[PDB]
Parts: sequence; structure tokens; C-alpha cells
Amino acid sequence: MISLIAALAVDRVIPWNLPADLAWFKRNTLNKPVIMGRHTWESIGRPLPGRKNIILSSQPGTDDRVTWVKSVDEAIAACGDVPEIMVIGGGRVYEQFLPKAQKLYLTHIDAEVEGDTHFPDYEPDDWESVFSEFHDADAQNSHSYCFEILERRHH
Ligand SMILES: NC(=O)c1ccc[n+]([C@@H]2O[C@H](COP(=O)([O-])OP(=O)(O)OC[C@H]3O[C@@H](n4cnc5c(N)ncnc54)[C@H](OP(=O)(O)O)[C@@H]3O)[C@@H](O)[C@H]2O)c1
Ligand SMILES: Nc1nc(=O)c2c([nH]1)NCC(CNc1ccc(C(=O)N[C@@H](CCC(=O)O)C(=O)O)cc1)=N2
Repeated sequence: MISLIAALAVDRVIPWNLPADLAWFKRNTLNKPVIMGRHTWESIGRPLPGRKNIILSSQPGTDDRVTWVKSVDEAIAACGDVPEIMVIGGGRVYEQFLPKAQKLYLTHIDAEVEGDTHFPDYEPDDWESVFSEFHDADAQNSHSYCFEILERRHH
């Protein structure tokens, strides 16, 4: 199955220091393939350890430490037969994979940020919330945040 995982500021914009959210990201992606667009790959700056890193780009790859693919269908195929594929962004990539996804792992962060790019719109009635957990800010985490998992119920 295909899952998307994202951190969402106010208004679902995709500034804080949230080690707890990065731990959540790692726990939910470790030992799974991760699919990302080239801009997200460049931003991360190094492969995510313990995961197969699959990078979408229209152009030939430029780093032998990760696997490069040129289309959504190739990216999925390159994951093989695994129980769960994690799509880690960015916007362009989330838009393409959302219709194919069965799960969303979202962190709703209580912060407004400088950006006009939003997590894709999706029908609220297509999804069921199956987990949520709110945390206030503390000495290590600059803002309050809420983890959520949603499972798809309809197309
Ligand atoms: N969207 C906005 O409103 C906005 C506003 C300001 C700045 N930005 C900038 O946009 C960038 C992030 O955009 P993002 O989050 O959407 O990027 P992303 O998903 O991380 O990466 C997009 C890149 O992934 C590749 N890709 C995606 N789908 C593909 C497909 N089906 N086949 C082949 N390649 C595919 C392309 O790489 P190739 O280019 O190598 O083909 C594409 O340019 C940042 O640099 C940010 O500063 C965006
Ligand atoms: N919940 C969530 N939070 C994010 O920050 C996030 C997300 N989802 N989905 C995609 C994404 C894209 N950017 C990034 C940037 C850095 C790491 C990263 O460094 N992860 C480490 C965490 C451990 C650490 O660095 O202290 C990892 O091994 O996963 C991951 C994704 N970021």
C-alpha cells in the first residue's frame, strides 16, 4: 500500500524545531522505501539511512547513493513487493500519489509559515481518522503539534 507522510503548518502549508516530529517521521519510515521528488532530495542533502531512497526526476540521476526513476509508475515498481511505500514529498509528488494512497500520516503544527504551497486538497469524506495525538510545546519542541493517521474509506 502507498502512504503519504507530511508535516503541515497552519492552512496545510508545506520555522519550527520539532525533534519529536522528526522521531515520528523516522519511526514511521524506517525499513520502508521512501519516494521523494528531486527538490525534497536536494533539501535533505544526504540519504535517509535504513530506507530505500527513491528519487523522482525527469533527468538522469546524479548520485549513486540513491535510486533514480523518471515516472510515478517506475517509482512504485522500484519499491518491489513491500507492505508499505512511504511518499515523503514534496507538493508535486504528494499531488500525484494522493489518489493512489491508502494512508496519510500527518503532523498538524501550530505555526504559521511563509509559503503559498499547500498539501493537496482531498475530500474529507474519503478519509477516516484512526489515530491522533496532541502534544504541547516543551523545552525541546518549539510549537505544539498533533500526529494523525488517516485511512482511506472511499474513492
Ligand atoms: N510550488 C510552489 O508554489 C512554490 C513556490 C515557491 C517555491 N517553490 C519551490 O519549489 C520546490 C519544491 O517544490 P515541490 O515540493 O513540489 O518539489 P518536489 O516534489 O520535492 O520535487 C519536484 C521534482 O520532482 C521531479 N518529479 C516530480 N514528479 C515527477 C514525475 N512524474 N516524473 C519525473 N519527475 C518528477 C521533478 O524533478 P526534475 O526537475 O529533476 O525533473 C520535479 O521538478 C522548492 O525548490 C521550493 O523552493 C515552490
Ligand atoms: N512528519 C514529517 N515531518 C517532517 O519534517 C517531514 C515529513 N513528515 N515528511 C517529509 C519531510 C521532508 N524533509 C525531511 C527532512 C529531513 C529529514 C530527516 O533528517 N530525517 C531524519 C530524522 C532524524 C534526525 O535527523 O534527527 C531521519 O533519519 O528520518 C526527513 C525529511 N519532512
